[PDB]
Amino acid sequence: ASPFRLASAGEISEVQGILRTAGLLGPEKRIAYLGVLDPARGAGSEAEDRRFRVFIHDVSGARPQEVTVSVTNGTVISAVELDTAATGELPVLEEEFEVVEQLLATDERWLKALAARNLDVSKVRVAPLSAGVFEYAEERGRRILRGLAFVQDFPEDSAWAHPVDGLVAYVDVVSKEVTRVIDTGVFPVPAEHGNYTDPELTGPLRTTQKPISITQPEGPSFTVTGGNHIEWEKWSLDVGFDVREGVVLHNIAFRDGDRLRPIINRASIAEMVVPYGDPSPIRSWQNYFDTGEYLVGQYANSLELGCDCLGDITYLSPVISDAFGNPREIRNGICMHEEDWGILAKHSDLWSGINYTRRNRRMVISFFTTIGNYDYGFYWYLYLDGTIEFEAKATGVVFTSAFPEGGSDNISQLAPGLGAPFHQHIFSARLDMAIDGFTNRVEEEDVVRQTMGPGNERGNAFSRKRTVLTRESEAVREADARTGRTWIISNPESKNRLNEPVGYKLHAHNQPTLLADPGSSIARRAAFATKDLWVTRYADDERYPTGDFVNQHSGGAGLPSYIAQDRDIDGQDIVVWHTFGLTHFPRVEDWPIMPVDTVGFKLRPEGFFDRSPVLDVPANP
Amino acid sequence: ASPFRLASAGEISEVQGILRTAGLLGPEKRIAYLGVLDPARGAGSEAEDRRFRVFIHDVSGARPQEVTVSVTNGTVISAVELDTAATGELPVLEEEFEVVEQLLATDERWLKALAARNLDVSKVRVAPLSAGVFEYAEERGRRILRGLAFVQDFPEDSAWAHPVDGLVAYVDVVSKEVTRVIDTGVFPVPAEHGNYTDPELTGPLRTTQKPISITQPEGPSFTVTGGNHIEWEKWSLDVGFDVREGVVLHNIAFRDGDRLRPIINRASIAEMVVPYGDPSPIRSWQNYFDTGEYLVGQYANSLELGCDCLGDITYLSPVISDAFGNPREIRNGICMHEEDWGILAKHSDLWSGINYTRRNRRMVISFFTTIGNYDYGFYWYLYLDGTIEFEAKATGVVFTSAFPEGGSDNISQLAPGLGAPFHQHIFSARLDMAIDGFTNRVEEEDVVRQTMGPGNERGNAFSRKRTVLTRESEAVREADARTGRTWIISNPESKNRLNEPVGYKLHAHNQPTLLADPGSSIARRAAFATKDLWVTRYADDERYPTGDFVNQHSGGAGLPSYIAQDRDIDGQDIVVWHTFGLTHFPRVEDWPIMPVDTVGFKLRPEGFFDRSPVLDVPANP
Ligand SMILES: [Cu+2]
Ligand SMILES: [Cu+2]
Ligand code: NA
Ligand code: NA
Repeated sequence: ASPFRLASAGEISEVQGILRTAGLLGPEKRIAYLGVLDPARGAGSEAEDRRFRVFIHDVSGARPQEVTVSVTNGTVISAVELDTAATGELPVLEEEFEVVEQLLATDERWLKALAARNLDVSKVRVAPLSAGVFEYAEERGRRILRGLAFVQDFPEDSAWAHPVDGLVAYVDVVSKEVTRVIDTGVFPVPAEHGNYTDPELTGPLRTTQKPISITQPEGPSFTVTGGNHIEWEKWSLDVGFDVREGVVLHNIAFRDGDRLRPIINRASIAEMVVPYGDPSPIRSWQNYFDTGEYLVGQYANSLELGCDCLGDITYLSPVISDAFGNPREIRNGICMHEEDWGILAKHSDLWSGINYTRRNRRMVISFFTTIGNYDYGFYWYLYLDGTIEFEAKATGVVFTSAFPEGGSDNISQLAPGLGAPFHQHIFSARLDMAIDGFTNRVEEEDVVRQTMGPGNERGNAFSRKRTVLTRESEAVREADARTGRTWIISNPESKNRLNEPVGYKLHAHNQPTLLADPGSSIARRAAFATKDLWVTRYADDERYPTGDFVNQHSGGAGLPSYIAQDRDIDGQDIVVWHTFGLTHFPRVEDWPIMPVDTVGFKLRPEGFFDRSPVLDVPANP
Repeated sequence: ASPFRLASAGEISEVQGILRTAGLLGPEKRIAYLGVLDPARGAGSEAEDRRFRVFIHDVSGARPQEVTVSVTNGTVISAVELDTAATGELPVLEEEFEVVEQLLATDERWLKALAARNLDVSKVRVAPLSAGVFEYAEERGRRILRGLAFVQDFPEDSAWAHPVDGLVAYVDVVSKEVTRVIDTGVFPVPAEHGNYTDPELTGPLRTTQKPISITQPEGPSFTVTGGNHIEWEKWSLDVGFDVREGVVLHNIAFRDGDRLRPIINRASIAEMVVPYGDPSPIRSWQNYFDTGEYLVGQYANSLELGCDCLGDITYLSPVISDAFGNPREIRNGICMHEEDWGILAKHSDLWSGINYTRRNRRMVISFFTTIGNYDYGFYWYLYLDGTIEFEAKATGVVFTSAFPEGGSDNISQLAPGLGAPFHQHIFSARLDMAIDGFTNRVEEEDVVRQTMGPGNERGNAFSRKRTVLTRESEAVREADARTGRTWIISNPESKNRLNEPVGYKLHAHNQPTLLADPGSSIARRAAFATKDLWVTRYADDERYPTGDFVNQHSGGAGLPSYIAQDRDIDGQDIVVWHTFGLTHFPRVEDWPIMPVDTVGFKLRPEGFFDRSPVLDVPANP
């Protein structure tokens, strides 16, 4: 069967068994990451070796281990002890989140700070947040979470409406010690509630919305075979799932007549970073890498039919490992369906008398994740005409603070006394390209303005220019919306019928990239987010733009170290890393629950096909 | 009844009668433009005076006239003779398009050019195109069209596949004279056909697409009263139609509790320009202003249910005048429906245990127009959360040329010997703002990066800055995607509950603007297209960014002359003019019929509301 098939409960139980038998999974051990490894480049002699990569944490303080396991042969391949003070800590465990509030509740410094605010400790929730790397030398080599407090007036109250500003604590979650409690002063706790299901806030619900029924009376046009292989309207792909990256698309290819033509070997969101722009000591450390530090797949929602996914939905229910190696199913974690997408092509020709209209549609593959106050949707779209699009949907409840009485240059006021610090949500798409095969190159395409003069006497001409990126050292590129800058991924050895190299064009949204000072800690750890486009030469171990162990790593790992190798990328197996993000200055309308905002990118064919690939679409029924 | 109601067949017949009785519409006269005038600013003492503006052409060569007519009182208000050599020619008449091919067919120079190419004149179609203003002094004061030739091998053949390059003719359509025929040389006529309904090209049609049924079992959630007044999900607006601008939105307002709050007084696409970037003498003159020169509303398609508009559709059938003053109905010219739009807001809260999901939807108002080879869709979207969005969809058949044998820097090759010149499609949105009333101002908002240092020791802070545009002379603005530049329209005298001015934010796509040399003819006539944003003080006669008479006008009219008045726009009745466009380097995939590409803009509330306006949306049925 397919080596790209989803992990099954049996494979995960068998990994647990192999590890136990090898002496690697005793009672002090916890699995912080488990995922299948992709087949090797040809080296994997077809056959089949289902290999799994495991990060094992030790709750007694011993060194963690990276282990690779073969479940086909039931053996441990390698087990390396990690020096986390050098190469970074493991991802946060779910059980460590719950520990922060409990420890703080019995710490004299925390209780004193709460008493000075006349707050009941049984009503104070603590958001446990990743720690980053700053000036505290005692944290190097230690698993640290930081806590910010919110008041919950009653169990169904939205705590985010009641931030306790001026207060932050740092917690060692392995030795279970409170290392620091910082109290810069008392701020009023905002009193208005933010309960968006309370009739007192919502008013009477609308009665004016009539139903929209979307049905497919003959079922959907896509087929699913082998659990996760999709065929739809000439597209072919495998839908993977990884506890860290979430949904991963493999082997995206398009059937152009008789031949299956590869386009993208692997597509994923390989990292995301959420940096905050509030210089207050209470929050100036606040950054999370939701993918690399928390593992966004682990927090995927079960998606409800008619609510989260409307229409004729096919579901995938991926299996991940819990902290002890037992399989855990995310029921209805992935939604797949096709959607009408308006007009595809249209022309009414006067001379021929032919009127022609065809409708477009797209395949949708999506999942949603929730981490704390944030909710992120990840949407991959495939269109009839060969376009591939990614869209992130950001929603949830904004992270709050007090609003200072004299105003602020870095915080929005949402309600009396209630602030929302400025922040970004930045994503890194990793696109292991395979445009008609693995010999690919990237060109930067700019519009070129021409001057009125000889050969252009009316001053109307304009053109474009393409610059080939030949080595990694020249392949760190910035957007330029004003010159219409795009990037083309082409195959110099595969030509269309016009004898031009086949290609795909990447259209970015040209949003601002990382705003932090280039000397900041976050600029070093999130270096990928400072540029719009990176191209690297493929390597099996270069998976994430931040490195493998993002939690509490000092920085520089990942992309800036990969590109220092200065490898040849001109007609080679290459990987495109695209940074794109939202800059969020929260508005009153984002409160008390925020409407979705979106960002993404798209790839459109650029002389990939010999003519329009949608000539054979029939007239609408 | 509403003074914003659509013109009726009776009103148009009555305009015809008034003009006839006044001696203004005899047999030598033709109506080149007819449209209702909007109610005056308060000055219109409610009551009702339905006034119509008429451009009357004279086919005997006498001077044309601008006439304003009151159909309520059955009188002519004013009739002015136009000096078209000074102020521009009238819009092209449909009957003048048909004249170009007929005249050329009996001209010895044209027949000689066709004979030298072994072409049969009965198979040569001539695209009649607007002329612009260049070096030919004989054209000043004359109605000129230029013709480019295409070969049609048989009546149902797509002529666009067979351009006759090296040949162009100029025609005086009033005296019916061929002024010039230019033959720069013989080019092979591309032989491959481009017939996208021919089974030989399409192959067997797909059988894999299963139906998508979109129904509203209880009917739609919007109501239509008075012919064209829409109420939908707290939105209120009137849908107008103008033969020049096409669909016009009036009185866009949102019901926020008890009060109806204005947002936009009038929204339209007030001009569009399609400049070509090929420096060949055969085409370097090629620019059209489809709105101002051709009148895009006049060429609106009748939209077929299930093909052009899918779902539960409500139709409007606008009435326009033909060239003699008879009413002509565009049946099913406007489609209106609501569409599901995925998730609106979502949060699963761990501390409260509440899981919350709400679905979004949008109201869609659209029309399609066809001029020659081009087909343009105009889409206005209203969303539950207060967002307003415009989207243009460009499709049709690309305008073609020969592909030169040595290559070209300004033309794409689509097929053997077949070129497609580079061009842009640029739109001007005119937004007569009324944010909570008519005292509005515009601010330019830029992201501000901050340096690591005192008060920002971790180097994470970032902020933003808003610059008020106080006079027209400072209100010609350029995009800056890198600093996240947007524009806020606010009402300094209307505050939200946080005592901040209410506002709306304009989010542009930041595509390139007009690429032509600033000294070119098109840069002067399409000056609006050289900048992303203009703000003017409202005036009843400042309707179009190019002026009233765009056909063969020398330039400088419209926006650059309006803003020279340097009026106060700080808390005044203002109008926002946003330029946005597509730069089209045609691809092989655009041939032989092109998939839709899109561009547009959106406005999102920015502290307009006191909290999220969609708290009262119910859970999905
Ligand atoms: Cu945000
Ligand atoms: Cu185009
Ligand atoms: Na690759
Ligand atoms: Na206004």
